Amino acid sequence: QLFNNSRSDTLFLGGEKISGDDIRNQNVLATMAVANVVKSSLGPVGLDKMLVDDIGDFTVTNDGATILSLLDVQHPAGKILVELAQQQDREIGDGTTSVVIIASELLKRANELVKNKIHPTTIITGFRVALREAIRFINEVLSTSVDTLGKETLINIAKTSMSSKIIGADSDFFSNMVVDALLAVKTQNSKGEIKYPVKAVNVLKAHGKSATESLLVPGYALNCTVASQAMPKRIAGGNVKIACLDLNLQKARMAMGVQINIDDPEQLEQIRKREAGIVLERVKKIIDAGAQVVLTTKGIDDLCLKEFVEAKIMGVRRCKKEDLRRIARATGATLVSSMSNLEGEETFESSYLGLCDEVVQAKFSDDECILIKGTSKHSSSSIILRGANDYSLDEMERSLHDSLSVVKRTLESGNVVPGGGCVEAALNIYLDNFATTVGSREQLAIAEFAAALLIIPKTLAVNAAKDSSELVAKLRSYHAASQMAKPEKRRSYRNYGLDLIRGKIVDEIHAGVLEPTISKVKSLKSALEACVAILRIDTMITVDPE
Amino acid sequence: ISPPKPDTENNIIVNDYRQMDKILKEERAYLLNICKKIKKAKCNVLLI
Amino acid sequence: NFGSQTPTIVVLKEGTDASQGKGQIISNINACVAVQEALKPTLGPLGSD
Amino acid sequence: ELFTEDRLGSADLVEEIDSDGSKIVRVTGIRNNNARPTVSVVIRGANN
Amino acid sequence: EMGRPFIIVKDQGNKKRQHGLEAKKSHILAARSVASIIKT
Amino acid sequence: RQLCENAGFDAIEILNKLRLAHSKGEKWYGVVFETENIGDNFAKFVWEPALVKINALNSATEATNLILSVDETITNK
Amino acid sequence: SLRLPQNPNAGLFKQGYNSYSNADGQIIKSIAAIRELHQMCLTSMGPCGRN
Ligand SMILES: Nc1ncnc2c1ncn2[C@@H]1O[C@H](COP(=O)(O)OP(=O)(O)O)[C@@H](O)[C@H]1O
Ligand SMILES: [Mg+2]
Repeated sequence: QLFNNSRSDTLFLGGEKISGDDIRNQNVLATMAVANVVKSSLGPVGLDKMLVDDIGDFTVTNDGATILSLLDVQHPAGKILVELAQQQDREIGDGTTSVVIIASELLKRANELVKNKIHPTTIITGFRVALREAIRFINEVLSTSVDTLGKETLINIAKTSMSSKIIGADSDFFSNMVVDALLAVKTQNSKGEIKYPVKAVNVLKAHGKSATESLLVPGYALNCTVASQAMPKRIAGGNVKIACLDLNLQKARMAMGVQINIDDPEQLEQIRKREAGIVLERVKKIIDAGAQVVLTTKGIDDLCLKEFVEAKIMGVRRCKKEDLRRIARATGATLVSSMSNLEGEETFESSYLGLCDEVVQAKFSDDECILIKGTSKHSSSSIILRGANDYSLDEMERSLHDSLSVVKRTLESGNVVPGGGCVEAALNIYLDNFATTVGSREQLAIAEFAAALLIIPKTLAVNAAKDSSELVAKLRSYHAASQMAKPEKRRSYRNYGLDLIRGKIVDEIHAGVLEPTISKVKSLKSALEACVAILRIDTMITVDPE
Repeated sequence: ISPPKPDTENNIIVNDYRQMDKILKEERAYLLNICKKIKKAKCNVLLI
Repeated sequence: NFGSQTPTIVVLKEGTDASQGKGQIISNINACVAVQEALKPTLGPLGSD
Repeated sequence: ELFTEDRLGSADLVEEIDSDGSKIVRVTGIRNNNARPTVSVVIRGANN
Repeated sequence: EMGRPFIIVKDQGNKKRQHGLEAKKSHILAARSVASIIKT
Repeated sequence: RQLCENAGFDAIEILNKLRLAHSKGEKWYGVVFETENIGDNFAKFVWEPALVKINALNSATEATNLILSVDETITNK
Repeated sequence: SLRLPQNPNAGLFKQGYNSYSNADGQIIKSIAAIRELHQMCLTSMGPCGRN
C-alpha cells in the first residue's frame, strides 16, 4: 500500500515477491474494489448500470452475474468472486449480487482478526461452526409452500425475483405470466419426479406497445422467417401436422472423397437427373403423408420450395438443434435425423408427425415469429417481451430468466423464508448466545461472522437514502425478543423485515415477498468457501510472461 | 462405425444411374447388420 | 458563431481532480490508515524503529 | 466378427444425471467380480 | 486505489520499502559482505 | 492493544483480563512486561504525567473532527 | 460531402476566439455550469456544513 517492496533480495526470482500483511490488505481492497459496483445494485432501491465496450455498443445490467464477467480483472483474488458470481447463476440462478457482498464483508470483517494474532485456521473453524448452526436454524425457521389454500405462494415468489428490475412495477402483471408459463412446460422423469427445464420457453426480443401489454402465448413461438413469400402464411383448421426433420434436404454432392467417372456420355444426363430426383423423392412422400408444416435444421433449396408452394406446405429453413427437440416434445412428434427403419426399404410413417390446433406467422417491428398454439399431447409457453430497444430487453431477458429459476426452486422445494433481511438479522441473535457458550477464541470469530451478516439489511437502507440505524435498531429489537419469545400462537416479533417504499417494519407474509431456503443454503456455503480461499493465501508469486 | 472403406483413401466410380441406389442402400446396410449383431448380443451401452 | 467547433465550456481547469461520489472521504481515511500503519509498530518499549 | 456376449460386462444402473449444470455419466455396480477391482471417485467443488 | 492516483509521500514511485524477515537478511548479509573485507 | 502485540503476547487473554478486573484494580491497573503478567502499577513505580493524555485526546479529537467535516478534494494543476 | 466548409468568413477574428449566443441551449449550459459549483455550496451552508 505505502510503497513497493524489494525485488528479489538474495532470492533470484524472475518475477515479483511480496509477503506479510501487505498482500492480505491488498486482497481486502481487491474484494472491496470489485464489490463497490455490486453495492448499489442490491435490493429494490438499487439502480442499474451500463458497460461500454469502446465501440459504441453498451448493455444495461443490474445483476452482478454478467457485469463481473464482462469486467476483465487481472488480479487473481478478484477472479474468484468473478467466478463465484458465475457459479451462483448456474445452480441457483439468483443472488449473484449478494454472495459478492457477503464474501467481501466476511474477508473485510475478518481482516481485523488477522492482526489480533488469531490464526486463519481458528477463524474459519469459528465461521464453520456458525455456518452449520445457522443452517439448522434456517431449517427450523422455514416453511413449506403448499402453505395455504390460495396460491399466491407463487404470485408472491415472483415479486422477490422481479424486484430491483426495470419491470418491477409491472411485476403484478408478469407474476401471473411466469407461473402460467412454468406450469405448462413441466415434464416427468425418474418415476414420479417432476422437473422444470429453465430456458425451454422462448424469450423474443420484440418492439412495440409496452411491457404491460405483453401477450402470453399459449404455446411455443418459433423465431424464424419464411422461405418464400408466395407461401400461405396462416394455416387454420384442427389437427395440424408438424414434421421435424434434420437431414440434408438441399442438393448435395456425392460421398466426401469419391470422383464421378463415366465413359458412355449417354448416361451423363441420367446421373444428373437422379441426383436431382433422389432429393425430390423424399419430398414426394412427405406430401403423401400430408404434413401441413415441416421444419428443417439445414437449408432448403429452390428445388424443394416449388413442391411446398404447390401443395401448400409451410417449409422453414435455418432452424436450430435445441429448438426442434422442444417442438417435437410439445407437439408430440419425434426427432427424425434420417428416414429409414430396421427393414431394407425406405419409407415414412404417419406416426412421426405431431399435432397442433393452429399455426400463424406474425410480424411485429421487423421480427417474424411463427406462433404455434394448441399442442394436444403436452402444453408449451413463450413470452413476447416488448420494450424500447434490444439492450433494454436484455435486462428484461435476464430478469425473466432469473425469475424462472426462483419459481423453479420453490416448487422443487416447498420450504421458503421471508425477505427483507429477516434471516440475516435472526442469525445474529442466535449466534450471540451460542458464541458465549463455546468459551475460547472462537467467540470473536462467531461474533464477527454474525456482524458481517447484517450488511444485507444495512445496504437496503443505505441505497434508499434514508436513516439506516433506526430501521436496523427496530429490526434488532424485534429479532432480539424472538429468541426470548417464552413459548406457552402469540410467538410474535418474527418474520419481519424492512419496507423501503414506506420506511416501516411490517409483516413480510402479508406484504407478499418470499424466497426459497435452498438459495440461502447454497449462497452461504459458496460465500464461505470463497472466503476460505482468500484467507489462506500468504505470499504471491507473479511470473511475468515470456 | 462408418460406411465401408479401408483406412487409406479410395476412389468410387458411378457408370450408371442405377448404381447409386445400390450404393446408398448398401452403405446403411453395413451399418444395419452391425446393429443387428449388436441386437443379437443385446449390448445396450457402447463406448467408441 | 466565430468558429465551427463551438467548444463546450468546462467549469474548472484541465487536470483538476475528481469530485463527489462514493469513496472520497473513505480515501482520506485509508490515506491516514496508511500513514498510521508505518507508525504502528513503533509503540512502547518493545517496539521498533 | 469376434463381437459376442461372453466379452461383455454387466451393470444394474447406467444413467447420466444433470446435477445443477454439472453433467456426468455414472455407472453403478459390476457383476463380473474380477480379481482386482478399481476405484472411481468424483471431486466436486465451488472453484476450479 | 479506486482509480484515483493514491500518492502520499513525494516521489512515491522512486523510493521503496522493506519489512519482515527479508529486511533483517539484507542487514546481516550486508555486514558479512563488509566483514569478509575486514576478516582477511 | 498494540503495546502487547509488539511484546509477542496474545491480545485476547490480556484484554479479557483488563475489563473483568477493574473493580479491585480501581485506577492503577495496567500491563506489566517483566513478569509476563498483569498487576498493579503503583508497586512497580512506573509513573507518567497527565499532560500527555489531555493533549493527546484533544489533538486526536481535533484531528479526526477536522476531515470528518470534509467531503471534498480539489487539486489545481 | 466529405468535409464541411468549416464556418466561412471565420478569418474576421482569430481562430482562438469563440462566440456563445443564447441559442443552442447555451444559457441552460451556463445555468448548468453554475450548478456544478453550486452543489458544492449545498454541503457548506449551515452549522452542519462541511469544509
Ligand atoms: N419488495 C421487497 N422488500 C424488501 N426486500 C426485498 C424486496 N425485494 C427484494 N428484497 C431483498 O433483496 C434481496 C436480493 O434481491 P434479488 O431479487 O436477488 O436482487 P437481484 O435480482 O438484483 O439479484 C433479497 O435478499 C430480498 O430480501
Ligand atoms: Mg433476484
